[PDB]
Amino acid sequence: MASTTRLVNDRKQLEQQVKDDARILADARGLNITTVANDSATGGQAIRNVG
Amino acid sequence: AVEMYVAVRISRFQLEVLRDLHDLVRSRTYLDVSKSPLATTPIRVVEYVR
Repeated sequence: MASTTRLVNDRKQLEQQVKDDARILADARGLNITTVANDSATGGQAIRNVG
Repeated sequence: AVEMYVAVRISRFQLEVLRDLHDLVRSRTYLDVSKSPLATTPIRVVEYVR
């Protein structure tokens, strides 16, 4: 029942903080979008009206 | 001079005469594929979606 009973919570706060400020200073590169094509068709059996 | 004493002839004959060049145009109908195109790949049920 002293300050030794808060290390895990302090470490959790540290994890969150370091992730946050490491993301903040990151420089972002604008990726080029490729692979855009109509290759998502659907199949099936023909109905082929009889008569 | 090339036929004979007895001649063969025709009683009636039909032809069309026109007085103005404008009368030489007529009309026909079409389908206008631009707005009502011909169909392909008839209606089918869905199966093998990929």
